[PDB]
Amino acid sequence: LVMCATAFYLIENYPLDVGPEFSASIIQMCGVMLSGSEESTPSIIYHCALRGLERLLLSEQLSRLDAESLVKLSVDRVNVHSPHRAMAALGLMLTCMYTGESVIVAMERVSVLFDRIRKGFPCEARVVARILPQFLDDFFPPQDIMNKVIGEFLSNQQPYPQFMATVVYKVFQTLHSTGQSSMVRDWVMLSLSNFTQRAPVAMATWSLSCFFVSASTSPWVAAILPHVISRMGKLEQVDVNLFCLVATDFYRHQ
Amino acid sequence: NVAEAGEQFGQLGRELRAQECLPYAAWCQLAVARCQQALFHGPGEALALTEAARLFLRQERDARQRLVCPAAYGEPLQAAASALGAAVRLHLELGQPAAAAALCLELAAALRDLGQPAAAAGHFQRAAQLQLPQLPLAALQALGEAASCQLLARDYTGALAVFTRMQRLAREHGSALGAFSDVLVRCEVSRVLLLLLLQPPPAKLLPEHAQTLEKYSLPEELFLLLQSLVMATHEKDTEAIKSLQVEMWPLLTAEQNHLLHLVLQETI
Repeated sequence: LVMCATAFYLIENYPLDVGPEFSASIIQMCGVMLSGSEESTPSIIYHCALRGLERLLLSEQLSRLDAESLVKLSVDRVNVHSPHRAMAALGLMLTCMYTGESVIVAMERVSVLFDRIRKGFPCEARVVARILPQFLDDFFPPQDIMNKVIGEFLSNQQPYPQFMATVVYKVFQTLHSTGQSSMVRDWVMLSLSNFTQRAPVAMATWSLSCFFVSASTSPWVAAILPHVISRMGKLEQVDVNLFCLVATDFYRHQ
Repeated sequence: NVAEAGEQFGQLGRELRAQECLPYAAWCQLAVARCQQALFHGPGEALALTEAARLFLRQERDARQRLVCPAAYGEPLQAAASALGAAVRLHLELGQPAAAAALCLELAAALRDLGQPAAAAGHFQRAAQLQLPQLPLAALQALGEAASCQLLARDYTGALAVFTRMQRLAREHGSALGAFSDVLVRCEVSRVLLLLLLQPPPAKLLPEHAQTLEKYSLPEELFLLLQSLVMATHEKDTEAIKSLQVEMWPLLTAEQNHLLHLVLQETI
């Protein structure tokens, strides 16, 4: 552990005093170790060589060919099973995109975040639902962000829409900027056609009430959503009356 | 000469333990082992390297247990696991992999004592694969001390990997006997308190995890209160879960009493 820590202190501060061939070969030795199994390289050796890799990228010293070697190793470790092992690998996918065909290659990185919701423990996927509201608003415009969310919200292989319910809420209220608040309205129309092909009858009506809340008026409809996503199943006579009130204020919102 | 050089270093190491220094009697034992590489003594060459392992782990019960020093920082903890690196490699060349795993269960009972419970998880799994061909009940007691490490190290997801490996051998070796009949009582009371703690999705829910949760939704006293606790967290019943810890506290041991505490908080 102590011997990989002084390799990182040479590449940042003192590049030229060692060879340019020596900088790119400390990157490769943390591929074999970080893509080892959960018992081949221990958890204490795992978490300490990986935190030093996102240090060197934020330093402006590495070359353009030396930086993209770190991009490939971080994709293959998000889909390992241990989430404490796989929570640290999600931090490396950000910084390469935060130091940097432009439209095309960014398609592959975004769909890696959506699968950790599907496969992955609920101690892991609390982290993934706080980022992805804020994450999509920065990179690529909201006409492209809107297609991947709902089609991966409505799917039968969604283990719980409960933590996926908080993702969709924070998107629309940043889309309630004055330029794009009317473009909020067009996406509400297409998703209603998808419900007519049915989920189970208790389950299908719950997902309708969470959507119109996030696209509604400001003062009081928006605060209902943690009361809605509290009861996910378990239909009630009190549950039937709540669906009627929400989607009619949207009829006078048009 | 070189035979007579080894007998001189043995008289020096014993007059120092009564003098009670012990990094230097610990340095006296590593001189006996460097001669027997010039000759070839074999299983007696590994006897000089593991009496130097007993003497660097006694310098650090006087630095982190008896004399708890904030300036103690593991120079005889780095010294303890390096004389045991040359010891395990020399049993395998002679071909006794059952003696190689006796020396690695001594290195990992110190790291649970010196407060390093994540690298203690570690070296317990190295000594089992050197025993699974040979002693499958000496190999299943090195994996029950590996589940007491990761719950100190708070590795609750890596703790599901080591509990399904204990139960897959007793259906190959035990079906249960005895010694293997008490290894299976500990592993179906503690894989049920983890799947409510962390409730896995159906992609990462294995076909072995699928079988045990249909049976609930081993002693007749404790088999009845575990079917009742998988129901409440699926009903989110705050009054049901509180009266069971009051009535399951004498039943479990305090390794299984730690996994029931972390469920009642993460549902309340």
